[PDB]
Amino acid sequence: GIPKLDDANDAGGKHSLECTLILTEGDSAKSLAVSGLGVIGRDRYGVFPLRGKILNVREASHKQIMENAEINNIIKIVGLQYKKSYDDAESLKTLRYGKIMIMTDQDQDGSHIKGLLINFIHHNWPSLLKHGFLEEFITAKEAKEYFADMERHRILFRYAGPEDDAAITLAFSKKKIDDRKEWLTNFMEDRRQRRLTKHLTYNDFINKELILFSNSDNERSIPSLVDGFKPGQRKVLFTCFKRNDKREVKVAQLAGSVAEMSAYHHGEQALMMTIVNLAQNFVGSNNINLLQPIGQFGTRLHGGKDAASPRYIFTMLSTLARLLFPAVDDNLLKFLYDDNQRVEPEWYIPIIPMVLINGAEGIGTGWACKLPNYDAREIVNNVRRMLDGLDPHPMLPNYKNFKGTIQELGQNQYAVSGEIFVVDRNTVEITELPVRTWTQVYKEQVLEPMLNGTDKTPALISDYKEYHTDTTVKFVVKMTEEKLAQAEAAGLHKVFKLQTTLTCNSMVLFDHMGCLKKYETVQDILKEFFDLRLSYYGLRKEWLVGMLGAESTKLNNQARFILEKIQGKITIENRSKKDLIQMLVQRGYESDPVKAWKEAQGPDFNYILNMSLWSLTKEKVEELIKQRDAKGREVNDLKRKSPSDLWKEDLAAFVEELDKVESQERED
Amino acid sequence: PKLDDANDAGGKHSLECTLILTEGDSAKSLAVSGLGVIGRDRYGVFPLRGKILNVREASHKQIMENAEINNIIKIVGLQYKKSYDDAESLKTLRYGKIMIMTDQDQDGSHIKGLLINFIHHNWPSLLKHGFLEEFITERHRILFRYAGPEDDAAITLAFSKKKIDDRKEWLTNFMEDRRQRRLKHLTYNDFINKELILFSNSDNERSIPSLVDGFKPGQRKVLFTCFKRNDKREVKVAQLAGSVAEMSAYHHGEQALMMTIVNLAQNFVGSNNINLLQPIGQFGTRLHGGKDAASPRYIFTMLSTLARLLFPAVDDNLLKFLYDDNQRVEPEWYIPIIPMVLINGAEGIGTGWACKLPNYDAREIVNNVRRMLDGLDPHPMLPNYKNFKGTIQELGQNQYAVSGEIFVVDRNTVEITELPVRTWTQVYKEQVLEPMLNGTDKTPALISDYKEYHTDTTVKFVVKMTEEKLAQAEAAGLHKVFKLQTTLTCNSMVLFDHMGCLKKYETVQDILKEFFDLRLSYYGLRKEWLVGMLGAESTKLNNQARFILEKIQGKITIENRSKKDLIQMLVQRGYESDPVKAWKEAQEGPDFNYILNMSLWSLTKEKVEELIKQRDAKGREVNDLKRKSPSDLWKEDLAAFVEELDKVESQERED
DNA sequence: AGCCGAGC
DNA sequence: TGCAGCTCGGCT
DNA sequence: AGCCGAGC
DNA sequence: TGCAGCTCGGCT
Ligand SMILES: COc1cc(NS(C)(=O)=O)ccc1Nc1c2ccccc2nc2ccccc12
Ligand SMILES: COc1cc(NS(C)(=O)=O)ccc1Nc1c2ccccc2nc2ccccc12
Ligand SMILES: [Mg+2]
Ligand SMILES: [Mg+2]
Ligand SMILES: [Mg+2]
Ligand SMILES: [Mg+2]
Ligand SMILES: [Mg+2]
Ligand SMILES: [Mg+2]
Repeated sequence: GIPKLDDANDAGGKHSLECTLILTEGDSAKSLAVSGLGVIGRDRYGVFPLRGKILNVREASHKQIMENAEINNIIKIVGLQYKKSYDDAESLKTLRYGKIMIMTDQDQDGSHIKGLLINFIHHNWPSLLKHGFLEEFITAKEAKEYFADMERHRILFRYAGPEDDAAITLAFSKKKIDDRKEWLTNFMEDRRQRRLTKHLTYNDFINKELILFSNSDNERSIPSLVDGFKPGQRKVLFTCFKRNDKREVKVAQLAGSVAEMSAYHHGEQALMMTIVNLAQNFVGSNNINLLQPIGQFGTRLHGGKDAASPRYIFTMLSTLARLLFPAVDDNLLKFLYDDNQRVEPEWYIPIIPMVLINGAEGIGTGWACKLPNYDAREIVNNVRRMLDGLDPHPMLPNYKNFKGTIQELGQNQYAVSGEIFVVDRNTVEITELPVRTWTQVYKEQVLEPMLNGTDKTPALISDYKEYHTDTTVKFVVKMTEEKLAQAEAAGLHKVFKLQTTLTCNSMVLFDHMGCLKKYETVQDILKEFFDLRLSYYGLRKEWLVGMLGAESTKLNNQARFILEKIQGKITIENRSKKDLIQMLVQRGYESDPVKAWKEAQGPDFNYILNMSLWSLTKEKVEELIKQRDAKGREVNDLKRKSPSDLWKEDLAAFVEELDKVESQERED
Repeated sequence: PKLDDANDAGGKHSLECTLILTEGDSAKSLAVSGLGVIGRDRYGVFPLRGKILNVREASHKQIMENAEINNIIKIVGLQYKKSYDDAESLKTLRYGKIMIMTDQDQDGSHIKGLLINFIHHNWPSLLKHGFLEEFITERHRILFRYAGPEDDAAITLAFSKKKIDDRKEWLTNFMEDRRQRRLKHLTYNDFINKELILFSNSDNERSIPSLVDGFKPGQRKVLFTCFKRNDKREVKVAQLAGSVAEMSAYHHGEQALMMTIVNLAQNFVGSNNINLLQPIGQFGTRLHGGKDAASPRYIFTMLSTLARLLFPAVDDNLLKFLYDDNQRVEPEWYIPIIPMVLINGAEGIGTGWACKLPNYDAREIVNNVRRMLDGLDPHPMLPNYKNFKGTIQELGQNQYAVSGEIFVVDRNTVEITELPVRTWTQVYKEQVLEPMLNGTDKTPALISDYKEYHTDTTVKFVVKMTEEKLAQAEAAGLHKVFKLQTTLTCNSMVLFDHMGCLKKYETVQDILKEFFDLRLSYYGLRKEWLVGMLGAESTKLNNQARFILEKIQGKITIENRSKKDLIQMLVQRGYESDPVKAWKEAQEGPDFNYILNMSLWSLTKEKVEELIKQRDAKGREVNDLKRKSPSDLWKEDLAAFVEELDKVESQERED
């Protein structure tokens, strides 16, 4: 079921240079293109669908170029020849089509695909672009009307000088990473400032269109310092909070639900894989998985590649999630809008830097991000130290349930070791692989070549048996004692490849202001998170004091009303809204306190009059007095606490449950 | 599909080895996993990704090209025609046993049967040695045992094309024995008659629609979800499928929902006479009979305005909603105001029975329902397809001729302006006009040229011919020559009746009459329910009006009195315990909350006046309703539906 | 020989 | 019920 | 010569 | 982003 060409009738014959090959984004668009052309259109227009991102040929290997489906189909269809230059009219007589018309989604990923296509032709046949060989096109009845007016939707790329060569090269050469950081830096800065046509050159296309994809790539791929999330991830968590599921949801159904509630504009299978990623809890994945892995979500045996299909596995929130992201704090977040639907916030504000717990990592354009896992209790403890004006201890990466060793070689430089021990003089036991070394891989890339030997080396070991579980590693290895002697004389950890380095010189993240920023040490990250989170505890307090104050005023008025009613001092019986409103005002009743507070962020006495008739009864009077006083005491107790104290209460509540859950995990 | 061959497979311990066939990759994954380290020596795992070929009467070419069959043959080293009677013969096999490991559900069992069918047909001897076993979900290993000729009959009964009438009797008996009831080794015979029959039956339940609403359970779940969701904006189909799956506890692949949803939204000539979902996007055309629908991820839908008009919301109160795992789901059926099983032409393929019904005109059905409300006999009906421009005429009992349109323009030219229903434009072009133009290896060219002037929803061919050929064509009969006549035969109108029983209907009038009697009494039930409910509301309002009035005239006080004292006081003064709660109770101390929950606003002048007005309006509302007959209520509905039908259908002709 | 459609 | 290769940067 | 993951 | 072949009964 590979992609299928619908070849123009006149292709490869007398009228080849008059034929256009339409390259579309996916097969639906191919079907619609074909029906919009109709029978008369099929003469000079072919259609072939590209099913996703294609090879960057500029510095790909010869193998990749030879073996690539899309690249090679384009060549056969068009009749291109490597190394041929198309300078003359004469040279063009060997082509089956005279131009390619790119027809992709009018979105950023669409633009990326135009780029890769441009990159392709530019790298191999620049002499073609001089002839103007590339064009773009920017319900089946709607597709027919579009095509009858083809010329009005048809843009022609023009080559206009070396500035085009440089633009294309800037965007796609592996040698141009630093130029792209500069390019995008100028873009990003230029954009925060502003906050305060038949022909299209390649230069303009790169700098006015493709750059939008490049910036979007960064926005979806590089996590926020604040909550450790990428936008898709944040959309999943937002949906899960809103749904509040108390039994397991199938992952595919959760995916679709996230897509609806959060206005997710991409393929739901990306959402699915993301969900699987958030739930994983095997060694080297998440230190705290926010979703529960209910079913086969992958094991350390294959690094999670052995997860079952999203249609057959289930998940729900961890009991730790709302402890980490307290509900009350949602009141302080800037929620985003998409199509005037309210969606996920700009960022959540967790009580500890989640960006460090689960080890953010993404690859963008210009930058990429990698951070290892850090230990949660160790981070809780440093937040506590900072809350008391003490210095934070330095911190080593730490991966939950990892039995091995992480040693600091230098700044952002670590050696990571598994565990091997000598049992007898014929036997070693391997009980830990280094973090991110998966069991099957180690077995086939290390133990097998040791058993069988290679052409380069003779067999070092004699036998090995496996006694693993789903979550632990046990290899028993037999060796002649002469052989054991040598391996032991060399490094055991060395000979058996149980040492890997870990290097973190690209801790790139979006700061709370949404600016892309490079962090030298996790200390910087912790400090920047800390000032912000402390500040937001100030806000939570301001918000609560205001709110609870209004609720107290509200209750004072309500209680006063009831009491005066039963005492005969007011009557409302058979009196006009007009007379009642003014009567309340003159008796000094406050307009709705909670509404007036919410606004500040005629007089309204509905809060009083909407009360039920039960309110006047004996028990309901006593109860309202108790509520009024309770609420008064609530406001005051809270005015006395500091933001630090609030933070500490959260920390204590989180840790308590982290103990239960993790203790539970070690027995389940 | 990847095999994981057993380490000792094909060698000398071949017969000690066991090939585990699974239903799906995740299953093979879990099986390869759970085999442990030592399991790799003696056990192979190979996944089947779904229903396999029924080889018992398949063509030679089918058997020869089938991926699953031939993979299993290679892996086990089976050889056609080779008898495996003795010890010697068994040496060639690379495995000694096949262990079938399917889902523990009906479809699972069906795959088991297809596998049994396959081995039994080609190598019956192999089963006499006990070749096959299963893993139900070491004490999970069940062995299939051949115990005599009654096992050959049981397998043949389930899988032979020659045994449709026997399956009919088979399933009939099962259905009766279950209806009356509603008050380790394993022989093949017992497998077929105790396990496989469960699939056969629920295959019918999911494939053959109900008479009452013309839905199958999957369709019905879609509708249920759509009503609950109540969308005002379009929804992506793929997302709607998942939403349906979740809200109605659907236990199958969501891609099937997606196609079902698409099938319900289609409105091209030949599909639905009234599409209940809207086709927002490319959902298919008459050009390709819908096979040109785009992907479910890129098309959208929402309810048609006619949906709640055909399935009035108030009627939901009379339905029997089912339960799946503590969760309340769709009803056993909806009760529409006209028989939808006839409008949209229900059709489905089961085991033993199938169902085919053609479409009937909606207005003609409304008129017939009107005649019946008057005690007249319904006019006979003919199949009728919205926007079909041809002719459908009776040839006999449940047999019809369906004709397209062709006419001679001049002595060289004919126009074809309509194709028989269900003849798709592209197919007609490739399979008729092209051969007629180019000739074939067999037939000669008939025409000299043709040109197309189709719109998206109509058909227009202009054909050129020499005078000689045209005359010959007229002689033979134009409709016959250009294949513009189809017959339609309807001797398989099988449906589930309102009571759950599978039934054959000889005439559409019988379906109509049955549906009518049922819908009429549900209007009886709707009236009863409305009178009781509006009634209780009126009592409620009276009491509230009475309290508010007594309070205002100081004849009662609640101020500072205890809850015990208040309730007693209300009882003494003859106030009623919650009337609406009492009536909902009778649908199978004193509650006065409906009074004391009223707000203090209730005591103010304008609110006193307003409550008085509402009380009187409710009394009149009860009376206006008691004055209407079940029959009058039905007629109101039909009038409203028809008004909207005209509006909708007129806007389509304009768009 | 293949279409119709709800399942794998 | 499953599966079909790439992009982009850092680093190994 | 390939892994990490959010996209097509 | 797509695509891979079958069951089952009644007809054409
Ligand atoms: C037996 O069923 C299948 C076998 C294979 N194997 S192979 C070697 O041909 O590739 C592959 C797929 C299936 N089953 C299929 C489906 C199963 C579940 C849900 C949808 C399916 N859609 C299919 C579409 C075409 C072909 C097989 C499908
Ligand atoms: C260029 O992208 C694709 C090309 C093909 N063509 S071919 C001849 O190899 O079969 C096929 C698929 C793709 N794109 C893919 C995806 C696109 C969107 C969403 C998920 C995709 N998953 C893929 C998985 C494997 C291979 C290609 C995929
Ligand atoms: Mg797109
Ligand atoms: Mg992770
Ligand atoms: Mg199943
Ligand atoms: Mg239909
Ligand atoms: Mg690379
Ligand atoms: Mg058949």
